[PDB]
Formats: sequence, C-alpha cells, structure tokens
Amino acid sequence: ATFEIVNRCSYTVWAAASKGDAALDAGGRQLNSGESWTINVEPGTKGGKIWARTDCYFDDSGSGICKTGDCGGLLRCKRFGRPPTTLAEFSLNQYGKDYIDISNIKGFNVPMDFSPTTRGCRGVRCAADIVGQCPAKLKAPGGGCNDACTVFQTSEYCCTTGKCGPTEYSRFFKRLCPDAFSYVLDKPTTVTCPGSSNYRVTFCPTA
Repeated sequence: ATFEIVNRCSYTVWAAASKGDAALDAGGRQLNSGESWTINVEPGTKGGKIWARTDCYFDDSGSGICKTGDCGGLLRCKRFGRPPTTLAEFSLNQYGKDYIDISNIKGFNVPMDFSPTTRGCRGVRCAADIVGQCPAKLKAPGGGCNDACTVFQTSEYCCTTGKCGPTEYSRFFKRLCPDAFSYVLDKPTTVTCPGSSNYRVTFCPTA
C-alpha cells in the first residue's frame, strides 16, 4: 500500500512510520515545508502508525534527538515515538478491509489529515490548534500538548484496568478534534476502507 506523506507545515518535520517492533519502509525521513515522501507499507500491516517529529538533530549516521516524537534517537524509526505525538493509525487487509484513524491518546504535536487516495471511504482530520489551546497542566515544555496519561500516570487516564471514562483532559482533545480518539475507550472514530487502499497523510492540512 502506498502512503504519500506530505508536509504542508511552514516548518520542517521528520516523518516517522513504524508498527512498533519494526520500521515501515525506511522508518523516517526529513520533510522540509512542502515536501512529499511516498512510502510502501506491506499488505497485512497490523497496528502501523505514522507521525511527525519536530526540532530534530541527527548526526551523519542518523543518530540524534527530536523534541517531539523521538523514536530512540534514530532518524529511521524502528519503534513508536515519545509523546506528545498526533498519530495516524492503520491496520491493513484485516479480513478484507483496511481500518484507519487519528488518535490523540498519546497527545498532539502537529495537525494532520489522514485520507485515502483511492475510492470508497472518507478521510479523518485533527487540524485544530490544540498546542496553542492546550490546558496549562498538559503543555509539554519540549513542544506539544501531552495526553493526561503521560503526565499523571493514573489508572483512570491510562485505562489500565480496562474500565475508564472520559475526563476533563480527554474532553479537551475531543472538543478541539471530535474526529480523533481522545482516550482509550472513546467511542471509535475508526473508518473502514476497501482492503488494499492507498492513503495520504498531510501535516498542517489547513495551515
């Protein structure tokens, strides 16, 4: 499946793509403002995620640090990134279908649109100014808006017991972006696409 990842932000981002125990394609690449990077993701990929990382420095071997979404200091991500990270999430060819969503469960760093480029389903978007509006206690001094689990480590925010409800913090993300997951048990905003769709992830789709 092809994912065209496009940076419409006015700032550079370093895109990242992983399924948590492996890179997808090269796993990561710098995208200057306006650049597009097309990756190939193997059919059947379960639990893949794409995100942006901001304010990164890499040496000549691809080792360094990002202020948001760092994946163990690598340019080419092999694991998931450090919160806060707006997440494009997808499981492909799952009994005939693809499933996509955007999630703020790990916080928010960069706005995103995640849309099929082939027929038969709608895209999802979380493009509101969540960093500018972020509640004081969730603001990440590093950049971005953390989710309450990352900040407070409680069963209720982390849904550790499987039994949690919405909270004042989850409701903030859900108010600014109704079309993304705001906590683990949020009412699903997952979109079902034809098996083997192709997609485009656009960072800063409205700015």
